[PDB]
Formats: sequence, C-alpha cells, structure tokens
Amino acid sequence: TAILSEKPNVKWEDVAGLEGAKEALKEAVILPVKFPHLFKGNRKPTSGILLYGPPGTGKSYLAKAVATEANSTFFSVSSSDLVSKWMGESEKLVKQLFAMARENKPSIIFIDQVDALTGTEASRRIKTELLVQMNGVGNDSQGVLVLGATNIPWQLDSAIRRRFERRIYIPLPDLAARTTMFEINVGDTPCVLTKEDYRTLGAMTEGYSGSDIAVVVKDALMQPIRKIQSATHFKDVSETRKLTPCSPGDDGAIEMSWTDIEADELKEPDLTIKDFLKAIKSTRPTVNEDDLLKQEQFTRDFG
Repeated sequence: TAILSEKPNVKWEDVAGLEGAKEALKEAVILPVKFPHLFKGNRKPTSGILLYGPPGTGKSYLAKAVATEANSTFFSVSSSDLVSKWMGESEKLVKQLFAMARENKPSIIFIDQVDALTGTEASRRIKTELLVQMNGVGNDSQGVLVLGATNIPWQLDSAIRRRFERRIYIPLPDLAARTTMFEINVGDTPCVLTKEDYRTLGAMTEGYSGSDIAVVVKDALMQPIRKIQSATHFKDVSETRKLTPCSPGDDGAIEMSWTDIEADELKEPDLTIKDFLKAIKSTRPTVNEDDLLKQEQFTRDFG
C-alpha cells in the first residue's frame, strides 16, 4: 500500500471554488481525452502538470476530480514517504507506479510533495528514476498523465520542475469558496444557519484554508454537545416535557446534569452562527501572509 490506486468519484462541483484551475485542467486534460482525434501527428497532449500553492487547498482532492472527469484511474504516491519510510525500495516503487499506470490507461499519476524528492546520494536515485519515467511520454505511448503537487515550489528541483510543462496555481479559497466549504463541512448536521450566515462565515474567514475551515467547523459542531455536558442547570420549554441547558438562576431553572435527564426529552441548544464565530476566534489561519508573494514570485518566474 505504498502506492494507492482508485477510480475516484469526485465531480468538479465537489471541489469548493478553484474555478480557474478547474478551467485550466479542463482544457489541459479533459479536452485531449474528450476529443482524442485532435491530437494526431506532432500535436501532443500535456503529460506533466504541476499543481502549486499554499497547503490546505486539497490539491489531492482536485486531482481526483480531474481523474473522475477524465474517467481515469487515479494512482498516487507521497514523496515524503518515498524518501523516508521506504527508502531502499523507492526505485522499485517509482518503477512499479509508472508500470501500473501504463497497464491501466486512461490513468493519472499523482506525486505529492514533489519538492521532497530533492535535498534536506540515496534519494538521488528517486530523482533520477522519476526523470527517466517522465521521459516515458517518449516510451510510446500514453495514456498516463503525471500531476505533481507542491506547497514550496521554490524548493522544487529545477530538473523535475522542467518535466512539468504546465503549471497551475491552486489559490487559497475566496469568499464564495469559503462559503461552500462551510456548507460542505456542516453538510446535514442539524443547525439553524441561514444562507446569509454562511456568507458571513465566509466573509469572516479571509486567509483561511479548506483545512483551517475544516477544523473550525469540526470544533463548532460540537458546541451543543459541549453545552449539554458541562451544565449544571436545565429548564423546560415548549409533546411531553423538554429541557435544555440554561444559566444558573433562570425562568424554571432546575439544577441537574444531562445524566439526570430522560431519554429523548433533552432539547439540545441550537447550533448558531455564534458557535462558528467562536470557533473562528480559536483557530488561527495556518498559512503565512508572505506566501502570496513567495507563490506569486513563482507564478511570475515559472508560471
């Protein structure tokens, strides 16, 4: 299981925002696949694409969407794992990976953290084997497309860099995308959030990543459970008896614990925007603001 394989089922719409990358990938990858007769002779589809941008944008998830939409098998590998965990057998692994992908066209190879192939003799082999394999466009043949992912494109070996004809920036999510991420992350959970609240949550998380948003949302959803747990005082409201947590000393405030209260006849506190706003304060964004420039320096130079 050093090499993952799957026929993923991620539609474009399942990936929050990124419409620009998406549209780049559509014409870079999907057009060739949709209309292969366009690529007779010396006109050949891209076969290396680098995805670069700050962490927490789900470059992986987007990659699966491409596979789903190209109707191809998704083969994938982590370069950090290759360099550290497997080491000795890494040459063999990079081989087998390209070999599986050839045997399974149409297919996509995903190499995560391509920077981690180069430096801190032994992994010099991995670099070298990868390069030979990406010359496997000039095997015959393909078929197979390599999508590299990096957070630190400026630390990516220029030789490897050069094998990735096409480069696409995966930005931090904008207002609309963050709004979508909040919705997706709560999905079906019982709550009383409006369309406007989602937008508010969106607007209020400038500079957050999908990951960041995921952690904030995971935090917020637990709040009603959190309230039920640490009360101390409940109260009847309203189909026969129904009690919810309330402050010490209130209109009908009995003193008890959740344990004291009967099956069902609990009234969980509503899940409010206020729970999410709280969660936003206690989870700072992950990604430094100087990254914009560092990534944009790369878009300017090797875009």
